Amino acid sequence: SSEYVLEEPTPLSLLEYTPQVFPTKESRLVNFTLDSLKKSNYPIYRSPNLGILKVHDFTLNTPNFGKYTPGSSLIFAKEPQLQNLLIEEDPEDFHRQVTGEYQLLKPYVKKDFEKLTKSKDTVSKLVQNSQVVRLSLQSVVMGSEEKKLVYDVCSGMKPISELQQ
Amino acid sequence: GNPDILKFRHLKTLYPDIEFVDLEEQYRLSMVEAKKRRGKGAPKKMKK
Amino acid sequence: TKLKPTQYTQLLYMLNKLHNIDPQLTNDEITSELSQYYKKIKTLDEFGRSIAVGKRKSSTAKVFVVRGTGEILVNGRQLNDYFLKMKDRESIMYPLQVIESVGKYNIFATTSGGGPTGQAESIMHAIAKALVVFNPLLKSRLHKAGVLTRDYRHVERKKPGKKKARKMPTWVKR
Amino acid sequence: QHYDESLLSRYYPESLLKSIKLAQQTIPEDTKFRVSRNVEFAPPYLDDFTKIHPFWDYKPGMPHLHAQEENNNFSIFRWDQVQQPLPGEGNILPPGVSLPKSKSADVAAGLHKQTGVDPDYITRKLTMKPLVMKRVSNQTGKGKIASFYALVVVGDKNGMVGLGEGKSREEMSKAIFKAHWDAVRNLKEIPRYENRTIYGDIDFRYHGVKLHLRSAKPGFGLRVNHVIFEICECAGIKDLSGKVYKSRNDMNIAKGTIEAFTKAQKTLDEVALGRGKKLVDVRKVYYS
Amino acid sequence: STRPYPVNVEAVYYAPLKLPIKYGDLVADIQLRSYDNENLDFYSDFILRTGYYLGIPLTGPKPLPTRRERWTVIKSPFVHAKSKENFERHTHKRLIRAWDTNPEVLQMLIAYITKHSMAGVGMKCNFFQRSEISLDLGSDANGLEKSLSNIDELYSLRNDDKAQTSAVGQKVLELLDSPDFKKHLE
Amino acid sequence: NNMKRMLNNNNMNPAGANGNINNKLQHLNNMNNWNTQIYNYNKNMEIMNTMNDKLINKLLYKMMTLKLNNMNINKIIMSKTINQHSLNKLNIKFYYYNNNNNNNYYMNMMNKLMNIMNNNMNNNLCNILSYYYKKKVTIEPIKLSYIYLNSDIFSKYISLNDMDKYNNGILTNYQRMLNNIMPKLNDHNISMNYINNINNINNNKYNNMINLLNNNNYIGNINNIYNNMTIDNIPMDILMYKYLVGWSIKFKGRLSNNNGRTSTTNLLNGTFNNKKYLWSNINNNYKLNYIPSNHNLYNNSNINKNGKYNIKVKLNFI
Amino acid sequence: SADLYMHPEKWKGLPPQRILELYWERMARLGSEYKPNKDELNALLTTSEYSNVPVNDIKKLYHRGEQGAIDIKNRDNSLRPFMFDELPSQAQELVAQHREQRFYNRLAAYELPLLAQYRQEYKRPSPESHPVTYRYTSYVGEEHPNSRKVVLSVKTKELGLEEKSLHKFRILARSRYDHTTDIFKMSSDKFEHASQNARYLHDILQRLLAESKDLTEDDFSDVPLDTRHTIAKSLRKKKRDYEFPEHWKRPEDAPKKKFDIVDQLLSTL
RNA sequence: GUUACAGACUUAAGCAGUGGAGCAUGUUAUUUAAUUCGAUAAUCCACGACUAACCUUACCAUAUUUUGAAUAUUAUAAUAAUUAUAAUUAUUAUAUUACAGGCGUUACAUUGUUGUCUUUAGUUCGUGCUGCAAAGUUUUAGAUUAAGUUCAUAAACGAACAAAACUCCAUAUAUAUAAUUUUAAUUAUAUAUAAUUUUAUAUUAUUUAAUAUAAAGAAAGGAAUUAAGACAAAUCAUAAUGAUCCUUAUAAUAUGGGUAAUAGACGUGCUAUAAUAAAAUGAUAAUAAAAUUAUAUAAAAUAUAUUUAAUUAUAUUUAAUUAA
Ligand SMILES: [Mg+2]
Ligand SMILES: [Mg+2]
Ligand SMILES: [Mg+2]
Ligand SMILES: [Mg+2]
Ligand SMILES: [Mg+2]
Ligand SMILES: [Mg+2]
Ligand SMILES: [Mg+2]
Ligand SMILES: [Mg+2]
Ligand SMILES: [Mg+2]
Ligand SMILES: [Mg+2]
Ligand SMILES: [Mg+2]
Ligand SMILES: [Mg+2]
Ligand SMILES: [Mg+2]
Ligand SMILES: [Mg+2]
Ligand SMILES: [Mg+2]
Ligand SMILES: [Mg+2]
Ligand SMILES: [Mg+2]
Ligand SMILES: [Mg+2]
Ligand SMILES: [Mg+2]
Ligand SMILES: [Mg+2]
Ligand SMILES: [Mg+2]
Ligand SMILES: [Mg+2]
Ligand SMILES: [Mg+2]
Ligand SMILES: [Mg+2]
Ligand SMILES: [Mg+2]
Ligand SMILES: [Mg+2]
Repeated sequence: SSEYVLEEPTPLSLLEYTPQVFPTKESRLVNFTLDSLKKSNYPIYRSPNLGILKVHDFTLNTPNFGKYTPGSSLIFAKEPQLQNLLIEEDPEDFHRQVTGEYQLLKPYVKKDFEKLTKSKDTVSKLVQNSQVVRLSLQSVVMGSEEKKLVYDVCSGMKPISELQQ
Repeated sequence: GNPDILKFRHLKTLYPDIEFVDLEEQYRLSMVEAKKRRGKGAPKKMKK
Repeated sequence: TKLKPTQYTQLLYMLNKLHNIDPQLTNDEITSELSQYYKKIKTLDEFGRSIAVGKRKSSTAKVFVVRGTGEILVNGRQLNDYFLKMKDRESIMYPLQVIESVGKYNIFATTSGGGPTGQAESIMHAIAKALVVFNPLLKSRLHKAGVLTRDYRHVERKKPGKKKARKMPTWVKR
Repeated sequence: QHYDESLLSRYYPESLLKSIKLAQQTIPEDTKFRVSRNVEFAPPYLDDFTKIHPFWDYKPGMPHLHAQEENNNFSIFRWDQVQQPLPGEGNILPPGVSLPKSKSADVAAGLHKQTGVDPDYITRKLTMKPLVMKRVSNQTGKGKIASFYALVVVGDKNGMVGLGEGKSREEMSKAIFKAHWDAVRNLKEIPRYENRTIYGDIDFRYHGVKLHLRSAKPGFGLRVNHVIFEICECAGIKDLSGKVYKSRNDMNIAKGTIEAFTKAQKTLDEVALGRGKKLVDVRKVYYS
Repeated sequence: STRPYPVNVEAVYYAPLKLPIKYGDLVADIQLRSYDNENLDFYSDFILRTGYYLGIPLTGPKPLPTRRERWTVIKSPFVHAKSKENFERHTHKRLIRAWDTNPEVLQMLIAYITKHSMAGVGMKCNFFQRSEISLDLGSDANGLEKSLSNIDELYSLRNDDKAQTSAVGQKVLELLDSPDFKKHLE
Repeated sequence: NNMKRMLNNNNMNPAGANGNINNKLQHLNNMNNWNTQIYNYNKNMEIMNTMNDKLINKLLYKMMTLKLNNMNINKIIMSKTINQHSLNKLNIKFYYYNNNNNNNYYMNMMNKLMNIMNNNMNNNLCNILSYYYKKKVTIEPIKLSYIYLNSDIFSKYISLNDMDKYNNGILTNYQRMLNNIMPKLNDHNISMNYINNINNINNNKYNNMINLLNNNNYIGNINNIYNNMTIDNIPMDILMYKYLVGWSIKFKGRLSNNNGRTSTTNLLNGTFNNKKYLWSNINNNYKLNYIPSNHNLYNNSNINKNGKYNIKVKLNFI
Repeated sequence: SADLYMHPEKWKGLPPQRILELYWERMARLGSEYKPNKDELNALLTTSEYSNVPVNDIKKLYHRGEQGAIDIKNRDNSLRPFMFDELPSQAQELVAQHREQRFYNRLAAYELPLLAQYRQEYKRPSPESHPVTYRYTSYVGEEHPNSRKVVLSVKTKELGLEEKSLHKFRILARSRYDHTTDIFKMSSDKFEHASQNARYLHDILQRLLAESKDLTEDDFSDVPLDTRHTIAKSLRKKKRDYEFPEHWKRPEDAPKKKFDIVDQLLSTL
């Protein structure tokens, strides 16, 4: 039995709730910023850490949270406050998301192959193989450096031993 | 599943104030105690 | 809950007899006592044809029946080309054959789903409904013939333990 | 219906006035407004939603889905009592119900309904006594089905006495209640000389039991089988001698003795009337 | 009874209004999936209502066909395989389609929808962007600056009269404003 | 004829007369048959979410029992949680039971536990859950004053707390108490009254429509359509399930010290048929297509010295 | 202010109930990290006249929580009979649904009209200038791997090409170009993000256009349009190409307008 | 190892099969280092097992692990997060016992669940009444229904778990929605209404009930639900738990083998034994439904088998869509 306190809707209140994939350029930047904040482990989806609780300031977002292979139990690392908090905000990620920049690998030229192997037909075959690999690896999603390494291995520019590390 | 999930161990870490009781564990302990009492406890493990 | 059928029948008898009193001689009191115990049309289109949708099994047949000289077109092709079995054609004809109006009505059938015999049956069903609009007095006759009844016969599902709907796997007493 | 701003302000609060104005601007005057049959967005009663209800809307400080508050702020720090109690009238009692020695009172009330008997009398003046308290069973296809059998003399201690038996598959308390009920239904005025003993030396057979009950001089107590004694205590007999022969089946004793009292006895006055004679009591005349 | 119930209340009580479609430029379609109806239909109705307030011509809950994921199982834990039980799961699907809206309004709508979402209902959005054939991401810094200005215009506090505010959104805006963010590309 | 057409167009009301619908106070949402109220387009993710939810339930159960310096062990009974997965946020919720103005000045163990769920600024349980789901979580406890309003709680409580009353055999007093929870409500009468009330409401709305009326199907203003219809009158009468009509509780297993064999012991009260569906427009519906809506069945299986046993409970709710 | 519980020094002049509420808040917020205060104690003592508790007793309770209460001082009342003052589980669920409905009605009434402030008229990009349609998809609550999928789609006649170049473009497209509807579309899922994929698609389109406009020692005038994929697709689908014969129509047999006199009388406007 | 009736896929017709043949699969027996364990009358035998190469697996041979998967107790030390070079916490490491673990044994210790009697019509409780009483009546004269199902008659009157009904699928109609390019509007899906159908004329038996006829209707099925008790029916190999036994072994990991062995026997199937029946062919591609496709569905097209090509099978390479 009381009056309805009408808090007015605003674009700012509906920020965060904006679609992660929306055509607009303005929206893309915002989405990127949100992603960067999430990566930093900003209090989104949760109440913030301020200078009130001192001991129990725990977090679960450690370097390998929901993962098995790193041998540990649940690690309650202390969170920073809202002050003294850094944001990652990397350039490569920005390039990927905001603009539509992609690496595409590099096609291996015939000259490089000639450096190692002698015969011409064999070199041409190796080049063809490398080309075949390239398109497949572009299609697949793995990781910038790892994918490149794999591509090199497939080509024969690097040996098999470099994978097993 | 997600291996990092909250357990009873943590429910002491997060909330020390509340003296929780894990019932299944307590039951197991009681059973062990009973076994010890009536000469049906586990034999001592070999080391070598 | 204590009301019995016999009691109800008696009550009805009592009311009916009272009601039967010649309306001119009836009283106000009697009528007051009895007071307690009381209590879309299809047409042709712009172009003068009667649309009707019939169904059987999985089949559905939307059929445009029109007053022009009796020719058939099933699903955008000739009747003998579509329905190879003469039985299906005979079935289709039957609504026009119970009436003396095969040759009177042009029919443009459009079927979908099911197999051929079921499709033909659905078309027939649709045609009967279409005919009913042209002359409502024949509706009873069509119903009697057994064309206005939607044939419900629906394929029974395979039940778990059974092989087919009813076909069970062999029993073994020993 | 497009109302003026001042009128709206008079009936509606200052927060929603702007929203109302906006709604008026957006939605035209010429509007059809269809009735959505296949889905109902709004409630089945009229309500201007300006006032938040205590029970029928969400509690403001409490957390839930559709909270519309921050993760920190939830004004609800005591969970001992219930958060949203029932609106208007506190109860949800149906029509014709009420909220919750007592057993005896309930019995008396039930008797008053069924047979017009005075409840207050039943509660106070009548006092009961169990005579037999069997557990009893029937061999059913399900199995052996046990049943608690009671047999309970009730009696105002002024010659008004009744026997009653009762039975329940559920525990013996219910069986005893039933026996008590039966006893009060079967209350019976026994005749007795000087309000203390039977008139003559009676000798009565009820089925197996052969009863013999002698009258007694005043002061000489109840000197009889325990069932008989129990019945006499309730029925107001102070003085009695007697002995049971043949069967001594407790139930049949209890049934037989009340029958003997009601039937085998003749009051002196009745005898006098029948015979047409004076029938004096010599002791009374003497004055002891 | 001398109690003026204004038009918004009336609209709530009746079925939801729909604005007409000027041009068939399907901007976005929103599919709503759920494992039941009652919540889903309500949610769709709410979406329609909010879409009305905005200029956009949302069509309406076109029911796409329900799925049926069946699974059979022997009832017993051991043998009795002649007795078997079925199980089913119906993915109920409804379609909304927005027809004429400047992207920002559409975004706002979608954001509003996801804010006050209901329990059982999942959602998917297909947005459509009618772009020209030839494009250029060369004249970059100026275009970034323009985008930032547009964002600032969008998220400006007109009158702080106890309006709805978000901390994360404010932070995002601050980040967008910063010199470091401007630097990123070059 | 026009007036009749207009009425037909607008003819809707709460179901339950003899143009009507089951309102949200007259039946359960089928979403409230399942415990993980979710749809996701990627089914792997949905599966992962429901696993998480199940794991959280166990954690909550574990939390629910407290200790007070090894003096008192107050076992708060909780229902099975129901997890509401909106696009924005999860909301976990459960019903719970706990067994002069002196306690305004110290926090009870139960109170502390409840505070932990949402109120501890950084430290709270909801915050920690949010990491597993990647969305804001809200745990809402709901207190039940009686043991027998929720079926799960009733069964659970009997399994955990009242061991001594049935371990040898069901004590007589305890059995009597179980029998006489409710006051033997004439369920037929209540259902009939409810139906009559619904009819009266329908008549009232119809009467109002007639009064308004004295190609477009718009009637008068809202105030005049819903003339006598208010929050005070209608909602509580329309509210479907309110009255525990009948209930059955079964104890089963090795609940006999002398005997080696098992013992099925059943307590039955009232009725499990509903007479609101028998003679009216409102129809019965089936939860997971096999449990009559009004019913709610549950069991909970505590281990004894002798071995395993369980306690089925089944309530009717008119 | 909101941050009031944190400062126990400030609240002595408040009413007793308010003080109690603040105390409860303080206890809640720092559950395990609670540490008693003198000012807070004094406030609690001052409040004591509100709820009937003596001054020593309140202090004792403050010092020792539940243990103190126990020292100051029960029967099991689990199956105590129903006093008709609390709804069951199903009932409570129905109530909650009704609360939700009411909330949504309120939102519709007073927040959606507010939302109409943020309203813009449609600013149409013309089909002549903007023929291509990059459709993006987004799954709201989930993180689907199809959110990266972007689909370009254009009518080939709407592209700025000469006739020879258009044919060459169509030939290059192969399966991507449908011929019944003059539409060429293609989707990319190769890259991590949606924007990347869109950019890649755009680059492909540009490359295709460049190839079409070359004509230097490569015309493709004498390679007919391969329409096998389209006919296969058509076969897979069904067709309803047939129509009612136009010469079978009978406008004369159609139902004529029946004269309604009362309706005519009514129509005075 | 009894009486009397009534019932249906019980029997009788009828249609197609099994029993003969070969193969598949399960079982038995025997074999084997191991052929893992259970199910084994109806109520086992393509059953547990909706796929045994490795895995799964539990079995066997040979190797090698010994606080091991947990929880708690007690100590040393190292790294990372947080704060304003110290400290608080969280973890890890090495140990330290209680133990952990056990598809080991007993469903004749249990749970839950299931099979059969069983969609069979039974199973009980109040208040009253009868009998000294255990008990009986209610819950049945006689009939009827699919039916403790309605009639009727009756010391009974009500009430419960079953039955029926509400439920789901399918059907008919109406309304709503779908800018009829996600179209199939001949549709899909929410919400209703509809029937356990109604009415009347007659002909037999006693106001009704079966047959027939007629006029009114789209009006005709399937699924789920299988009570109480019983069978110490099945399951400790889904899982859990009691008791009991193993603890450098009955626990744990790898490499291979086995579960696929074959005299006879037993079920279930598959393919057959040719002309009321088999094979080639049939591109303005004769006519379906239901369901699956981000641990993917793979179109067109090229190449080889194959002198044309089609067919069928692979390879080449991924167009389209994560889906009316
Ligand atoms: Mg008697
Ligand atoms: Mg036969
Ligand atoms: Mg043979
Ligand atoms: Mg054979
Ligand atoms: Mg075997
Ligand atoms: Mg066995
Ligand atoms: Mg079989
Ligand atoms: Mg192995
Ligand atoms: Mg083993
Ligand atoms: Mg053990
Ligand atoms: Mg069992
Ligand atoms: Mg019988
Ligand atoms: Mg009997
Ligand atoms: Mg179409
Ligand atoms: Mg049934
Ligand atoms: Mg049974
Ligand atoms: Mg057994
Ligand atoms: Mg056995
Ligand atoms: Mg065991
Ligand atoms: Mg075994
Ligand atoms: Mg096990
Ligand atoms: Mg071993
Ligand atoms: Mg085998
Ligand atoms: Mg042949
Ligand atoms: Mg063909
Ligand atoms: Mg192909």
